[PDB]
Amino acid sequence: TDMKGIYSALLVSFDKEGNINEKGLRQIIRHNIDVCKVDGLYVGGSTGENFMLSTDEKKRIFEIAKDEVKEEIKLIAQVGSVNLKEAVELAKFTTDLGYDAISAVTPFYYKFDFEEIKHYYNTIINSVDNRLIIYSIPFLTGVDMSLDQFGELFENEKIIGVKFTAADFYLLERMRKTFPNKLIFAGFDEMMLPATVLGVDGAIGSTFNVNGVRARQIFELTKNEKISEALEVQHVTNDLITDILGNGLYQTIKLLLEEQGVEAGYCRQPMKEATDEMKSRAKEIYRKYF
Amino acid sequence: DMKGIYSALLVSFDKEGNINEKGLRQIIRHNIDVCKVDGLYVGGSTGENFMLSTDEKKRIFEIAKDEVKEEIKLIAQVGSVNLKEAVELAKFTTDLGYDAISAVTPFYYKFDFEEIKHYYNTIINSVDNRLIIYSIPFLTGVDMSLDQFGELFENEKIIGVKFTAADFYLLERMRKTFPNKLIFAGFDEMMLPATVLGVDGAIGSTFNVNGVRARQIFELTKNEKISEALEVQHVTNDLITDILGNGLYQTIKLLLEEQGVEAGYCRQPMKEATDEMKSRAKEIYRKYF
Amino acid sequence: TDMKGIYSALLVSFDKEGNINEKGLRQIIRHNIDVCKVDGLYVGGSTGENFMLSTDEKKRIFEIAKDEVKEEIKLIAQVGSVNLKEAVELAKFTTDLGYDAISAVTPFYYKFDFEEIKHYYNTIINSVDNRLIIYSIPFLTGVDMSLDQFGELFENEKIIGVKFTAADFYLLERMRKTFPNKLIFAGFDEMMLPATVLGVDGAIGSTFNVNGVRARQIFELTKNEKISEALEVQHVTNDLITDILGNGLYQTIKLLLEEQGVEAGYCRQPMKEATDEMKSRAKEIYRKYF
Amino acid sequence: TDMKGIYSALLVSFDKEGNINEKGLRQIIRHNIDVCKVDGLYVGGSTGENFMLSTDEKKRIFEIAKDEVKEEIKLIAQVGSVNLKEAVELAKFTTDLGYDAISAVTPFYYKFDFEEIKHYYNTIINSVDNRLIIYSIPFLTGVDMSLDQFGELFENEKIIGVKFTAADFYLLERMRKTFPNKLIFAGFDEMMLPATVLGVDGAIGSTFNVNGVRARQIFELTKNEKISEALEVQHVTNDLITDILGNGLYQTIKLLLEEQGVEAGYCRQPMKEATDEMKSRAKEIYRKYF
Ligand SMILES: CC(=O)N[C@H](C=O)[C@@H](O)[C@H](O)[C@H](O)CO
Repeated sequence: TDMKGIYSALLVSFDKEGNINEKGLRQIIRHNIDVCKVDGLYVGGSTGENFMLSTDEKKRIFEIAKDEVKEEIKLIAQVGSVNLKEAVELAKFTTDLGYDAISAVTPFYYKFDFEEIKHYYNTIINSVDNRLIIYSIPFLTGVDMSLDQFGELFENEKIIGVKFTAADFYLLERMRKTFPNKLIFAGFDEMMLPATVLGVDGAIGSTFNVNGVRARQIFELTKNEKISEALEVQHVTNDLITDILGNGLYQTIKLLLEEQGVEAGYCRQPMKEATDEMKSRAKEIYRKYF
Repeated sequence: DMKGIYSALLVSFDKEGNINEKGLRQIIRHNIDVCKVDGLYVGGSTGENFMLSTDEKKRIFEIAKDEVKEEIKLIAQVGSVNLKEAVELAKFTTDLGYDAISAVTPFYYKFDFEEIKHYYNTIINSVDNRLIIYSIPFLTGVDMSLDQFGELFENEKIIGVKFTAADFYLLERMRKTFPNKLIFAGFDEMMLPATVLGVDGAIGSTFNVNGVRARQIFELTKNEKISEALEVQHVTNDLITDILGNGLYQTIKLLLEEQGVEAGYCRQPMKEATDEMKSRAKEIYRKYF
Repeated sequence: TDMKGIYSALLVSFDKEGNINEKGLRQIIRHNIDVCKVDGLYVGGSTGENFMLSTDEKKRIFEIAKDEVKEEIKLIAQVGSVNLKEAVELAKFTTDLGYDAISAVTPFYYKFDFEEIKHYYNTIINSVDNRLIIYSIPFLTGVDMSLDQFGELFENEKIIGVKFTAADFYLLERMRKTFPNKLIFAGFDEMMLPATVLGVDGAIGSTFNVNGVRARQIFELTKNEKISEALEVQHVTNDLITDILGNGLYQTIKLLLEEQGVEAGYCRQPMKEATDEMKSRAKEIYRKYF
Repeated sequence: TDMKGIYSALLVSFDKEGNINEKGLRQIIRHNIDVCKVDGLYVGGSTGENFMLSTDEKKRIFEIAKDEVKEEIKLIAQVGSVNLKEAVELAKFTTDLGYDAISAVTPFYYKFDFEEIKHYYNTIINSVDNRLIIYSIPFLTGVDMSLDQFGELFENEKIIGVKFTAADFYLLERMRKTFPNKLIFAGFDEMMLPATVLGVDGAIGSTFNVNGVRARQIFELTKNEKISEALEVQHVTNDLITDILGNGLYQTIKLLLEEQGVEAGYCRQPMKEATDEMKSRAKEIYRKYF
């Protein structure tokens, strides 16, 4: 399966008790496919509140997404974890479900050296008949890998690409040039335009759950070299992202979906519950950009 | 009373990464009988806690309690990015008889102060126990202020904090401002300066093998024998430096193995000790023990 | 004078004793005008090793630059430093010499709050009849200005722009959209293409002293929407920048200039004199990209 | 001259326009000697606002300090800066004046490596018949050298010590143990007690300009192992430092001096001036601790 394209980092619906709301999750999935019209879904990433869930919950979500999607669009499973045993188990689980590729965040919390990180990735991908995408996001893990390290990881032909969610466009350009045969995904929604001109093969973002159409436009307009128009869409997109971040990122995106009849529900505690003020702000945000 | 020296309990894992109960019980016995610490801090970073499944975490808590019984004090670190898991673990360890629980600041996601406060309140209000705050900016990237620490202490069931910041200015301020809260030093290599500033004890990974020297540092300081305490800290830091340069958790386990304690391996992706690491560990053992 | 365009952050020539080489300095200047074809020069910047020079040396440099350039190209004078009195004196000196605009880096070393930084800029520009460009460079200063703070500075109609040398494209995009009437200069040579797509009004770079032609191609191809081409020029540019950084930034740029027929000379101590290995490496870099 | 003990990082008095106020400087000096009774003065440091001054001004201050002090107490001259040429010049000037030792901060702004930092220190000390103390400042310069390099620097027998103005107590302890034959000075006023417990040979602080008596008590009492007694003094001193820090460090220390008849004058812009409110607050601090 060709993995290039726009992927929404799937959000998950939870009830007030923190339990998964399958009805709501399937509505979020339907929204992304039918309305946002994205090329695929990145399941189990940060946006899905993955690291706040139990292994059983992660697996349940993986099942629901595969089931609801069927074979309509591509699916990437983020199976990374500080627990390498769990990562391998999730890798096998998602591979057996039929996910088109897997992805793994660099092991965090503890301070692993490159030899250990390489062991982590190889152990995961060598345990399954699938393809792996490296997930960096130095912003949250604190793990900043160099070009030569990535080059050593890319040694493995099953490690087909990387999701770069760092603000280093120098390294991004260097990776594009050095690894012309690997896939490079942008993970920073508010910087999609400058990433696309550097040659990324697609994008994976949390805001695509509600802004998938514009996000696709920024990408396609740039590939068509209509930079002026692409910039304008990025400007509008960033006005939206700025308002969302100021009102609480995940809570606001979920409230935007609720406005459209998608029961995205609550966020997992300790992520705060939306106040009446955040709710009112969400409505104004919706009226301004949708 | 919870004051004193606590070893952040290391766990014995085998080649496959599985818990080795026999080895774990030997590590516990070594800490009590040889290191002579006042208690164990179970489920912390040192125990490789965050690389484990909830089931394994629970087994370790039960084994530790069973082996220790009432011999020394026990604090269970139940913190997690998964608040539901933390609550389950807080209840489980409270039912087991743990003297207190502790919780690292939720990490990975960037939670604001309001959310961190809810996190802590949710955990301790769920059980009939007492809570110690675990603040480790070095691994989590979260550093609070004196004012914030104050709002948290509004919950009477939060009785203290494990300090792991190199900011002794903050430590000095907190000691005088909250003389009724427990403050634990979490940086083995800076135990002496922490003790002179009033910490009520220490929680460290190196005490698994260096508990006697750790106690001397603490007690000498309390008795104003600062010069002698500094010398013990010098030798202790020579050891800590060798261990850090040779692989922290792996080397402590090798040092225990040298004494017949089956401490075993660390869970992958933490590397297995190479031959060079094993040889170095023998040199280290000969020089400091 | 319209200040849009490509500016070379002028390097200065020094002998082995660390004394200014006037002929060399004039050759660098002439090289930028006649060979690099830049729109102007940014004099007194970090690249000119400004902060390692005495106030009198700074003045001689400003005089030589103006005398040599005359009116052929535009001139921007960086007059900032930790010493404000010196800054105000230099703003006067350069304004009287006829510099088209002045620039001022955020005061560093000490931790000045925003009010102090704001007064620093107003004091400087209000002291003369000129226009000022802000110079952030958070990479070497540690000062991180927010969008709102930039808005406070831009209140002064004489503060016409900013040299953005921080790799935060989110803030850059926000700046472009929020201040459409101000000039925004890119200060990251290795990220020229992505910055240009975000609408910058030009670029001020240290590598333009030897790579002015490609820099212009990147900027112009981009403005013409020929992105595939721009990316290829940026790839070669970054291969060069990568080699330069690995061999010693300033030393290698001067050695490259030497190979271009310019007596760039030595860097001032404690910046190391190029070793034999560095010298043969610089010549390899020369044969490779020039 | 043995250089152990308490040293006030000499504050400098300036007039409205920022020019040196020699009458105020000599009064500050006399205060440090006669009232604070310090072991010596550290001239040309950050506290002296040195890095906001020109070479000529730095020279005048060194002359003023030497002339006013005569031989009553020890003097250390900080001659470091980004410009090595100025450093050597000041090292010679100061040695001719009879300063007991010189000090040099690690060159900042630019990102120098160890080899260059080494050449910098050796060049300075090999040029004069004096002794050198290394100045770190990891907080303002961002230079955090390791134990192995410091060891290399100390290979030169005329490099007698180092000034630790960073709370890294692990490195401090390592330095003490590794170099029992070198001097180590604590540069963090609020943590001089735990630093003394770790074996420092003295302290260099900005608050000693007005709190030299308590500072000496803390140092000596801790040296004598009278911890509980040293702690009592540290309790009050840190309450004092907290009030000073909250009202404006340099401004408040100068206001506390004025309360005692010392015309400490202004601070050098862009540093904010002392307001009526800061004056009122400083008066309360004065009544509470003096
Ligand atoms: C190892 C290193 O520090 N850099 C890598 C080159 O080898 C790449 O990441 C690029 O050179 C990059 O520009 C700097 O990291």
